[PDB]
Amino acid sequence: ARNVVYPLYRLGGPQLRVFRTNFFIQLVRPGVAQPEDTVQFRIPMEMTRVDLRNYLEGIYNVPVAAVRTRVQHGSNKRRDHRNVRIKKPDYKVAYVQLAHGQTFTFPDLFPEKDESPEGSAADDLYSMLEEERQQRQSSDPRRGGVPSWFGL
Amino acid sequence: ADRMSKWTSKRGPRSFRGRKGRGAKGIGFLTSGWRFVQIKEMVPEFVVPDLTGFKLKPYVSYLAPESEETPLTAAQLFSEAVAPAIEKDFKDNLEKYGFEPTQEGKLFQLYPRNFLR
Amino acid sequence: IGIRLTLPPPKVVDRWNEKRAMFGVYDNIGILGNFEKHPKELIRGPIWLRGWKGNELQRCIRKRKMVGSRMFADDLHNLNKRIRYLYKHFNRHGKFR
Amino acid sequence: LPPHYRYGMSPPGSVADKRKNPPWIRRRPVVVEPISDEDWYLFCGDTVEILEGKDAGKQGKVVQVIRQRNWVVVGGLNTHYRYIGKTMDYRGTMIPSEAPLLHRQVKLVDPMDRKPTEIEWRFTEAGERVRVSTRSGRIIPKPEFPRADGIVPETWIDGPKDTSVEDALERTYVPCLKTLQEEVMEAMGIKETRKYKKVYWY
Amino acid sequence: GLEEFFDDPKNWGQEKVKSGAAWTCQQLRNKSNEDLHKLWYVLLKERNMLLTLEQEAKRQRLPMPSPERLDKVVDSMDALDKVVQEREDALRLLQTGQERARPGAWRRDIFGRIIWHKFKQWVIPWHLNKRYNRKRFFALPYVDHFLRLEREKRARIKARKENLERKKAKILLKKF
Amino acid sequence: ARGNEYQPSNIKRKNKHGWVRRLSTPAGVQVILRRMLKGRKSLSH
Amino acid sequence: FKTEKEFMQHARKAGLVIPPEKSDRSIHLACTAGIFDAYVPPASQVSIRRIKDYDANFKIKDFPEKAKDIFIEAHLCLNNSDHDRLHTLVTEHCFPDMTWDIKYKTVRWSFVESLEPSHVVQVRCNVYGQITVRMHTRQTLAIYDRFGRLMYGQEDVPKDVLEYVVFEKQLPYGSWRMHTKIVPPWAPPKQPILKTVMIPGPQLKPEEEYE
Amino acid sequence: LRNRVTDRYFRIQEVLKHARHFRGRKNRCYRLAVRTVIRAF
Amino acid sequence: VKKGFRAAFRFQKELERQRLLRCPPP
RNA sequence: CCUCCGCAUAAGCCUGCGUCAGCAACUGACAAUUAACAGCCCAAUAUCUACAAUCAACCAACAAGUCAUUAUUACCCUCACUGUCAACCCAACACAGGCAUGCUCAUAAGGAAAGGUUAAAAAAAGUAAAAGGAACUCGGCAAAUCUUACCCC
RNA sequence: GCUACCUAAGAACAGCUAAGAGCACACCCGUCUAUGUAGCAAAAUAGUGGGAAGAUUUAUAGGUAGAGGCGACAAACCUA
RNA sequence: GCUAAACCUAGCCCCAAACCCCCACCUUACUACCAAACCUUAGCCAAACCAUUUACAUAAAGUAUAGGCGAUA
Ligand SMILES: [Mg+2]
Ligand SMILES: [Mg+2]
Ligand SMILES: [Mg+2]
Ligand SMILES: [Mg+2]
Ligand SMILES: [Mg+2]
Ligand SMILES: [Mg+2]
Ligand SMILES: [Mg+2]
Ligand SMILES: [Mg+2]
Ligand SMILES: [Mg+2]
Ligand SMILES: [Mg+2]
Ligand SMILES: [Mg+2]
Ligand SMILES: [Mg+2]
Ligand SMILES: [Mg+2]
Ligand SMILES: [Mg+2]
Ligand SMILES: [Mg+2]
Ligand SMILES: [Mg+2]
Ligand SMILES: [Mg+2]
Ligand SMILES: [Mg+2]
Repeated sequence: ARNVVYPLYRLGGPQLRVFRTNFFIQLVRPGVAQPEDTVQFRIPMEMTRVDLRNYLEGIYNVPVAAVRTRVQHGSNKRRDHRNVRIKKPDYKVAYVQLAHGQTFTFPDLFPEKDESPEGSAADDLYSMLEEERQQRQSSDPRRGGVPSWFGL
Repeated sequence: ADRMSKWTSKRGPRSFRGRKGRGAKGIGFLTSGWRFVQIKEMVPEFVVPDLTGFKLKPYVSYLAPESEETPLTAAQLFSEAVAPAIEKDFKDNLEKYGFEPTQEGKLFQLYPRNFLR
Repeated sequence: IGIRLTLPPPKVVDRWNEKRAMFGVYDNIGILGNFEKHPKELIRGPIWLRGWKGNELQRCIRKRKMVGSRMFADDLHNLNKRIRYLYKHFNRHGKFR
Repeated sequence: LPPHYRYGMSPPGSVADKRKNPPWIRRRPVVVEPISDEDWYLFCGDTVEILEGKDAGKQGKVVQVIRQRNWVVVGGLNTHYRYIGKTMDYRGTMIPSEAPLLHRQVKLVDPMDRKPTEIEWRFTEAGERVRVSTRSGRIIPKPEFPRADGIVPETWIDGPKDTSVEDALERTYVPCLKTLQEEVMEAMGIKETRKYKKVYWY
Repeated sequence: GLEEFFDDPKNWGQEKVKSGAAWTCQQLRNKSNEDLHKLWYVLLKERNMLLTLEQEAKRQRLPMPSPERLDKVVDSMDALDKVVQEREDALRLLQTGQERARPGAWRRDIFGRIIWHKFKQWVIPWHLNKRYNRKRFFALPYVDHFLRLEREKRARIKARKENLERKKAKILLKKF
Repeated sequence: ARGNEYQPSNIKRKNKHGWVRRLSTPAGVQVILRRMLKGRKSLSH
Repeated sequence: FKTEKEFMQHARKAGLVIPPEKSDRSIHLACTAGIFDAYVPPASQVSIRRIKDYDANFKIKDFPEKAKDIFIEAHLCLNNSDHDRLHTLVTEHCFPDMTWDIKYKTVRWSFVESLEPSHVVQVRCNVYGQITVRMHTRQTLAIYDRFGRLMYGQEDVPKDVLEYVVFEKQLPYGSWRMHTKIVPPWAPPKQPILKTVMIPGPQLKPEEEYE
Repeated sequence: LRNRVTDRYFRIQEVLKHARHFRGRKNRCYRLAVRTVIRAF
Repeated sequence: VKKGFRAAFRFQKELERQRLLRCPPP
């Protein structure tokens, strides 16, 4: 857990136990080509390598074999109108490499093409934003700019 | 010459970038030859229950009724947990009612917090 | 071009306000109130010039003496510097002697 | 949102509001008269009547109440006309978009007399705080709006991740003098023969 | 399995996923400590699912399918964190009477201001702790001048805030 | 020739102007105390 | 941009994740996107009860005389551009289709007496009653420039127009207004304009040839 | 600034109306105009 | 904003003379 | 066609020419630097440590030197944390300057002096020159070629 | 953090002739000339020159502070 | 006719009243955890230099006194 004091361990004491795990986790699609067994997570800063092995095998029951962490530096090069730097936060990235020869491929969340077509009636409103865009009545150049409302 | 940026572990020379780490908690110690001995008991072990057959889902249905906020005060927790066990032994020491003065022999001490979360 | 283009919103002044219709009442509370109160006891303002008129040096001497024991720390230093300056101006500079 | 933000017809985090209120504008603040949080009497759904300007004397419902500027947006009334759908070559289509009305320019209407009436918040012996008109002592109920979200409380079917009412209200709490830590350790069944040696706190 | 980090594949790309209400604080106060312990690892497994979909929607340059249900589970995990902490502080008042879980004392650092110094866990006692004894918790006679100036600087900011508030109320009675 | 007087190093920057050397002496706590009274964002290096 | 697809494909590619947000207030329309059932000019008494169910005082016989005063007063407000008066006589499907092309030019439309009395042809029906009425009238036109020089139609000669003006009424405070004007495919062509027009062909890149 | 000048525009035009038929910047710039409008009088 | 009224009134009447020297009425 | 440079580490800086989008490296969204290398070490109490280095062998020294334990007690666990990007730093700048070490000593690495034209003057840098060879000048300064001799300090 | 000196513990110095030796790189310094003079540069570039196994050059950390420091005395240097 | 012009309310000043205010952080601050504070202010400036000296409710009173008996206090 995070933002708590840890109880101190003297030689020969009880086991440290977390009961309600404070910190989240999120697995990300890797931006570079990676092996078939390596799953990439986004770890909160105060969470060790061995705390992720016990997290995943304990909560999700996956065979973690090797964990490798690194700290990503968010850029402090972007400014307000006040010319003050805006720090994108640092985040710990961890590369969980699965055991028993297993293999993970990141799924296609958001399939790009849903059924077949573009758009009609998602929820009145978008009817006039289409049925006058096919009823446009583009200006005939033979008319030369005269308004076409009058039946004369 | 920079002043306003947060002094993180990425910033100093080699002897500076080792000593300061991020907010991770220590696990063991270093001995001679810079060899790290990991202590097993300092590693927090996730007490995870079994969720099989559990019937509480992460959202509550909108058909559920609403109520009034009563934060659990010390008087309410006394009146439910203790006060009937007082009355059954009053119509017939306080350490028989869960009251423990000293917590030196106790594992989950309440003051100061010996547990985590 | 320092002149405004639209004429400003009209200043409506109520001449029969509370503070205007009853202005001046009890300024003669001495001479037809059996002299129990002076009219200098009717003026409300700072403590060090409730009924007293002086120039700028005599005002800062009086402010330092009357209320200066409970003045703020860099308002007292701005006042001590002003009396130290107005002493040198009134006593050493000027045309007439 | 910064201080002296200027509220408008759009919600304060929309992309059409961030265009109008970018984070560097210092505009003049609108002076609104301070209505207390209990003194306000117009809600989303009330049958009101317009007094001043265009559509004076017409009665309609209330769609929005922007409370930070004492506004009431009556539906379909006090309208100007704007175009939406303006592309590079198409002109867009015409829509009667409505203007907001201050609460001084709008009076509540009895659901029986159909007249603009004044409102006093008379306490009643059954209902603790109900609007009561002045021309006659008719209670005007706090009406039904649509909802806050797309909830529609009457029509609700659960999914596989929403709990039922019977699981949400089953009182499993037997209150004792043990913590969540000491109650799980006896339900899970973990032993600890080790005792916590006393540390110094200073 | 890693499939728990995503929802059901029939929910993939539907851009509106229905969800119930968040757990209020009063509904959690009826459940036992074992059931809130088991509800916590239901909501945590859902919060890791929605934070996964949050980063994947940003990576796919798309909005959320439902960004309303992430803020419901965050609301249910602060209410569950508030119920278990309420039964924590209530039992603290019965067993030992203390108000805060961590010890501490009102101290006064070198800058003369009164801080609340939260205590740390150590192994040796304080009188022979070499690092702790370098931390001085007293103010010397040069600090009281800067204590006065900070008191009057706070007094000026307060008197500006009170005076401005009355000048706006005179504008309101003018304009109405 | 001149102008390059600043030859940066983080050990030496912390050892002259850091927070520890300010509070090491009584005349440098007043340096911090004038920063906090002025309202500076960074009171030391 | 050109379309709504090309905006979202560029807002995706630029990284502009714009959130589709929910609001309680909706756009409260008062018209339709055109005609309900498109009458084709060379039995619908259900739709006259569904009009009478909400209105409860309405005669189908009186309405062609009402239809003329809606039609004539709408077209006299083009001679002055009284846009606050068109908005009560003409729905917002018809108001951009009779005013956007005539901005920055003056029209001197004038009504002389009709040839045939108007008569209702069909009736159709958060519900919108809709009435088509046939008009065989006699009108003049004179459309000008910004500069005041005549560009369409002579001012004195009256012409013969055959019109089928679909009317509409929202069914609490709305009245009968012009909604659209049916132009059949067998209609004779309009009066030729006074100036000559050039029409360019394809604008050819040097690699593209004319076939 | 308790009372600063609000009518300085019309004092400039008292001089600059006499300089309208000059050459250069003497017909526009006030500092150059008064040394010639005086000298023209 | 220089406070006052008498100079803003005169300029309003020197604009109305220039509005008739730029556009004289019939 | 240039290279007296380049590539790493140290120090410094802190995302600063990766993807998508907007004279003829900026903004916005997204993504990456994965430890074995390097940092981060050491249970006490005593008690040990005269003979340099230099191919360490001959010799030859003075300035006299950079390198080591045992006794008994205690001790049985293990691989956590942090750095890891770039065209980069200090010089107000995309500044002919400043910048430690290891290798390559002309390159396998790294680069482009010319926006286009014209072929004036003056100016800068260079090459060639009849006959003469210091007549120039404060002075053989500069350039080109190499030497003699003597004083002052 | 430049610089004057010191301390700690480091590093560097090809080749050729035979020792605060000679020729000579890297390096350090700046004799003389020319360019530059709001410049590439708030002291530089190009050529030439002085030392380059030493009283040498140099990276790193520390120390001495203005009634003073430091100084192979130039009344130098101590953030242009 | 471009550049521009104009604007009024953000806020502030002076008084009166009332005596003000989870986690990590003295080691390289924002780092979970190991064998000691008190010591006259000076000088500009005035004295036309400068050297003793030179200000830091009302009324008595700028009085008594002080002072290169002088500036001044
Ligand atoms: Mg690492
Ligand atoms: Mg240096
Ligand atoms: Mg420079
Ligand atoms: Mg190459
Ligand atoms: Mg070039
Ligand atoms: Mg050129
Ligand atoms: Mg020439
Ligand atoms: Mg010759
Ligand atoms: Mg001669
Ligand atoms: Mg000669
Ligand atoms: Mg020469
Ligand atoms: Mg030598
Ligand atoms: Mg030599
Ligand atoms: Mg020297
Ligand atoms: Mg000398
Ligand atoms: Mg001399
Ligand atoms: Mg003097
Ligand atoms: Mg004088």
